[PDB]
Order: sequence, then structure tokens, then C-alpha cells
Amino acid sequence: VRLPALHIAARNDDTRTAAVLLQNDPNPDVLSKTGFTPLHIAAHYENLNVAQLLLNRGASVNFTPQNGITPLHIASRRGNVIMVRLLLDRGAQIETKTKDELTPLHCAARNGHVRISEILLDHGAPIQAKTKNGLSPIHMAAQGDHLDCVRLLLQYDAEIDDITLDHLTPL
Amino acid sequence: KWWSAVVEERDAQSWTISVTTPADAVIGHYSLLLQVSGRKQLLLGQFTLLFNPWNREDAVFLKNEAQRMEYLLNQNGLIYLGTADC
Ligand SMILES: CCCCCCCC(=O)OC[C@H](COP(=O)(O)O[C@@H]1[C@H](O)[C@H](O)[C@@H](OP(=O)(O)O)[C@H](OP(=O)(O)O)[C@H]1O)OC(=O)CCCCCCC
Repeated sequence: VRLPALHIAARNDDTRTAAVLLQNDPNPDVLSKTGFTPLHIAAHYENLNVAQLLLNRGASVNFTPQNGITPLHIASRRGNVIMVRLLLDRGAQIETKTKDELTPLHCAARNGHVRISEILLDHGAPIQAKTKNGLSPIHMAAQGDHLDCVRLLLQYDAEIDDITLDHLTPL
Repeated sequence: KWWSAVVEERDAQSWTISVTTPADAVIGHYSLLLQVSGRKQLLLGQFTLLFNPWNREDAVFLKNEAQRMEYLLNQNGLIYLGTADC
């Protein structure tokens, strides 16, 4: 019922313990009971040093658990601008969807992270991507009262009258 | 986790010492003093201690590096004035 030691090291940003563990066990993609790699934990807590160590030891930057939550998804949802940058330089896929068809842009716009949304858009994220209910990122920005996120998405030519499956516009 | 010092590197004529401070230390101007058994106190120098938003155990810890940059390291701010609609 305790996490694997590499997950604990990733949570605490302990690069010495992580280095010892990876010297002993060379697998950086060890799975917890939920199926999250230590890179997921590092992206959640924005532990840059252990994330760089894991990626240098071969951690899958595009690891997809059963629920489809990549580390880029977690970094975009949490507002980790530096982690989003680092994952993008190491090859994080920009269009990957979760079980409910959420892109990292969806997670960024739902939580109103303007800088992350602009970074993802500048890397080619689909601004018109839809979830299972037909929600575009502008719908998630409007739902969270994220005025600047709505403004930025409109500046990037998001459809102002896009409808969901219930024919709901952002208005 | 408290005040501590340890020699990380040394040669015949020098010691490379790593000094730590507690995450709940009193801030302000400090003096570092060396006491060598059977000698008088020697002033090593002065340093100033501040709050640490980068340390997880500090009371002012910030989760995000971008937020740390924006709210502590950026000297170029914007004061919003005017009316609500302008
Ligand atoms: C009869 C008694 C014994 C005599 C023979 C004693 C023979 C003997 O043991 O010599 C070596 C020994 C070394 O002692 P050392 O200098 O390392 O120790 C310092 C000395 O005790 C100071 O008096 C202390 O000052 P204070 O109290 O803190 O203000 C100082 O405190 P702190 O630095 O730790 O804070 C001490 O570190 O004593 C001598 O000092 C030599 C001349 C001593 C005098 C020689 C004889 C008069």
C-alpha cells in the first residue's frame, strides 16, 4: 500500500535516491497501483531535476496509462509551465487524448493557464479539438470563468459559436 | 534541516564548506563567526538571510516555478487603473 521507491523519490525531488534506485533498478517507468510512472509524479509536483534524471534514464515522455493521462496532461492541468516546456522539448505529443478525449490544451484551458495554453498553441495543439461531450477548449475556459484564457483562445481564432453535443455555445 | 556545516571538498590550504540554515530561521542581517579551540572569535563575513519560496518546508513555498518568477523575481509589474469597463 506504499508507493514504489522511485515514485517517492520523484515526489521529493530527491535526485540522489533516484540515482541510486536507477543504478540498482534500471527501469524509470515503474508502475504504481494506479499505473502512473514517476514522471507523472514529477510533472504533478514540477520536480524538474528528478524529471530530467528520469528522462535521461529512458523514461517514456509519452507514457499512456489506461486512463490516457500523459505527463503533459498533468503538467498542463497543474499549471507547470517549466515542466510543460521540458516535456515538449523531450518529445511530448501535443494531440494525445484521455479516456474522455481531453487534450493537454483542454486541461490548460479548463484551469485557466494562459501561458501554458499559448505554449501548446504555438506547438500546434488543435484549438478545435473536442471531448466526448463536444466541448472545445473555449467551452472549458468559459466554464471556469477564465477571462484571459477565453481572450487568448479567441485571439488564436477559436470558433466563438462552437456547439457541444447539447448545442451549447460558450455564451 | 537546522544550522549545519560540512566540508564537501578540501586541499592542504582550503576547505570548501556547505552551510545550511533552518527553513524557519529569523531573517535579516547575519554575521558568520569562526571559533577555533583555544582561540578568540573570528568574523568570517556578513550575509543576509531571506524567505525562500523555493523551499518546500518554508512558509512562503510556491508550487510553480513560473509563479515564483512572476511574484518574486520580476521587477517589471503592471498596476491596473481606470474603470471596470476601461
Ligand atoms: C596547574 C594547571 C595546569 C598547568 C599546565 C597546563 C598544561 C596544558 O594543558 O597546556 C595546554 C593547554 C591548552 O589549552 P587551550 O589553549 O587549548 O585551551 C583554551 C584555554 O583553556 C583558555 O583559557 C580558554 O579560555 P576561556 O576560559 O574560554 O576564556 C579557551 O576557551 P575556548 O577556546 O574553549 O572557548 C580554551 O580553549 O593549556 C594552555 O592553554 C597552555 C598554557 C596553559 C598555562 C600553562 C601553565 C600556567
